[PDB]
Amino acid sequence: LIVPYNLPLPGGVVPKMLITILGTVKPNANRIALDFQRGNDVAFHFNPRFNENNRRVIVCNTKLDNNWGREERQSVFPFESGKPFKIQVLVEPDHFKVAVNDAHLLQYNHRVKKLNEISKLGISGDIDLTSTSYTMI
Ligand SMILES: OC[C@H]1O[C@@H](O[C@H]2[C@H](O)[C@@H](O)[C@@H](O)O[C@@H]2CO)[C@H](O)[C@@H](O)[C@H]1O
Repeated sequence: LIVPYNLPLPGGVVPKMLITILGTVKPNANRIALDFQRGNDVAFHFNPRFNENNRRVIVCNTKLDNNWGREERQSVFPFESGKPFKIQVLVEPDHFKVAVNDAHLLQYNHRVKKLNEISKLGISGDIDLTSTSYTMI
């Protein structure tokens, strides 16, 4: 699986949908990013950063055409350079729930409300990708 990886969501996203990504962070990793795209927009951007002025952070946000909105920043950061990881996204009616290695990490309230239009996930950054899977209910 070559990264940047596009994972089609031809059904769009639906409540109860579960996306599971398995991989390994490369050595000396700078960033990871998951990008749920709807048309000209990024409905949900999940962006671990290994070094922003000597703190790890995960930045979350939504892009509407060329403009990023209000940043949500979170410090819980389970990833490590060289190490295997599992990221699970569960879609709920009012938010995306994100768990990393079987422990809950954050939730991100939908800003793009037409879930069925979110037709792709992009997986990029400093990772080897092993598998993807989702469940479309
Ligand atoms: O909000 C997610 C996007 O952030 C962008 O960088 C922001 C940066 O985090 C903030 O501190 C300030 O400098 O504005 C930057 C430009 O919007 C990234 O460029 C983009 O890729 C997203 O991760």
